[PDB]
Amino acid sequence: HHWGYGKHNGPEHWHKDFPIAKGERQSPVDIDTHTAKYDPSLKPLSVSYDQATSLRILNNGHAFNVEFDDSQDKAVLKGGPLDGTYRLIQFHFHWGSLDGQGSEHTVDKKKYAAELHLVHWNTKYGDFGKAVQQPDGLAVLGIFLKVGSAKPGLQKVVDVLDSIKTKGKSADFTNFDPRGLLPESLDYWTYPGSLTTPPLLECVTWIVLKEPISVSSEQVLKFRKLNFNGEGEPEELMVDNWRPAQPLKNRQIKASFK
Ligand SMILES: COC(=O)c1ccc(SCc2ccccc2)c(S(N)(=O)=O)c1
Ligand SMILES: [Zn+2]
Repeated sequence: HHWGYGKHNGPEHWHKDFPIAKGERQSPVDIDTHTAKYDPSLKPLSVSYDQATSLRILNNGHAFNVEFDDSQDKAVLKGGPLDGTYRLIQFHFHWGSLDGQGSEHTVDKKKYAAELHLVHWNTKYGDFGKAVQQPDGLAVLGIFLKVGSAKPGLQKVVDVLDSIKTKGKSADFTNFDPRGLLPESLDYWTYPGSLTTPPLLECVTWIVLKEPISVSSEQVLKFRKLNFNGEGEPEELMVDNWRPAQPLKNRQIKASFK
């Protein structure tokens, strides 16, 4: 009886195994755009993905991870609200059963069709496992997806999904360039929070871009053909793998823009 997003093991149950679920800096949150404070001290975000080396794509049972070689300083996030240098380890998405839901963060209560998370760890902690034990261990860049025109830079991901339909399947996935998933503007909101799946560790500086990217109805439909179940089990479509907004508590969301 492990955690998931099904009818009996979903987000409202997670606190029983992971009491940090009811903690002081949980994610995601609703971003109240009127209450977010412009912070002129924030720097432009620096996203340096020119030498990113993707390796593999994995159906992890909850979403799919596109994994990067993070054994050298290649693909890094810095600047913005961050001190030092964070290295890209993987990206994944969260999405809905319908276009009107699927994002984890919300903007003035608006839910997007999906949300991309590029996960990076702080190089001062040496590796990902040590970084997640620290309050400034991770930086996750969050990008909203809306349904409209296709994103040509997403198609290589969508095309490989039929090869990893079920939990625990992986496929080689080299030479994928995550710069093709970025919107034009790097204006962002930022706040201190958590992983959004167990173990829900409070180790993330969230950086959520204001401008969504557009993907086509066909691209998102292919996400919804994935399965939460293993091969040779009855089909459980991989949809609605998003955690809802959590209480903001004693936190301020800062904006990089006025
Ligand atoms: C459906 O979502 C996922 O499948 C998923 C998978 C990994 C991660 S971050 C890496 C990680 C490693 C080990 C344990 C937890 C998280 C996240 S998130 N939203 O917290 O960034 C979400
Ligand atoms: Zn995520």
